[PDB]
Amino acid sequence: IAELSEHSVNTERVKTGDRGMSHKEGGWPGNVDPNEAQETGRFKKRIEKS
Amino acid sequence: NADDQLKQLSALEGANGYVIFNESGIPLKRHEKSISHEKAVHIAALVSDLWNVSKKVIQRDLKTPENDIEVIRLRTKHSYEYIITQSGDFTMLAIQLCGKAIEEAKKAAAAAAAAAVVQEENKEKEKK
Repeated sequence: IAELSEHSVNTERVKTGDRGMSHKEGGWPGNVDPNEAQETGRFKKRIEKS
Repeated sequence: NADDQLKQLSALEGANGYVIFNESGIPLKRHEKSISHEKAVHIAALVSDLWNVSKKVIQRDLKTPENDIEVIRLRTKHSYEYIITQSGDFTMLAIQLCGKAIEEAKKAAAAAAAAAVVQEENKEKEKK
């Protein structure tokens, strides 16, 4: 009887990351913040400056 | 100066509200009677999808070279009317009503005023 060695090999499982986001807010520039009133107010004033 | 145009739009008979949209889709200015920002965010997304689809469709779907839509007017149920005019990179939505609708609105306003007067009278009675 030949000597027996046990090795366990498992196929790599692709990683699964759970992330939750809300798109309810309307499209805005990345620098500006939709939730903050100050960021939106300053941006609107800049557009009307034509 | 810019503020006066919003006052002028309200002055025109049959006009409920005015909404202005930037190329990005941000609503510059909206009427106070209509919901501000929440309605503007919801109205700007719908008009951009409609205006962009219609502008794209006229040039390719109708097979007409150099043809661009200037004004789109959607007449729905009751008094709703939503004329859309695009100037430079800004496109706005105007909501106007018919004569009957305007009369109904006036009647509603009168009723509200009467209710307010009644409330004031009740308060005076309570004070007495």
